[PDB]
Amino acid sequence: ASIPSSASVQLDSYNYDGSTFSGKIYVKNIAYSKKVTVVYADGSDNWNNNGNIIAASFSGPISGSNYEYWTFSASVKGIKEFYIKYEVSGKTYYDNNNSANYQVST
Ligand SMILES: OC[C@H]1O[C@H](OC[C@H]2O[C@H](OC[C@H]3O[C@H](O)[C@H](O)[C@@H](O)[C@@H]3O)[C@H](O)[C@@H](O)[C@@H]2O)[C@H](O)[C@@H](O)[C@@H]1O
Repeated sequence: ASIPSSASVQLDSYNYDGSTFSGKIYVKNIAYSKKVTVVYADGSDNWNNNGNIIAASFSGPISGSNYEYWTFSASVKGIKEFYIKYEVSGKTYYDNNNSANYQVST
């Protein structure tokens, strides 16, 4: 969970308190306009054809790097796992934990 050397996007930290799912993401500043979303499987591990979606927003700079921070926070009915989807300059990038996805306990 460091400022990456080359990864296009990298989840840093996340929390789920029973209702609110939130976190912070390193995002390479490839171009100005960006869409950063969190796509998740619900409490029964249902990915629902990528239809469970939270929009992240720009949080702040990481000066001296080529990265910036984005954050998210939203209510969910339940969550077992998720990945980050990042669209910028006409291409899609993922942090899906090298295909394992990121897990939420319980
Ligand atoms: O709907 C309004 C929108 O406005 C802010 O978002 C700004 C901006 O955030 C992303 O871009 C990052 C970009 O923002 C600043 O201008 C910095 O100067 C840049 O260095 C930095 O790269 C996004 O890609 C843009 O489309 C967006 O306009 C709020 O932060 C948003 O929450 C809010 O939705």
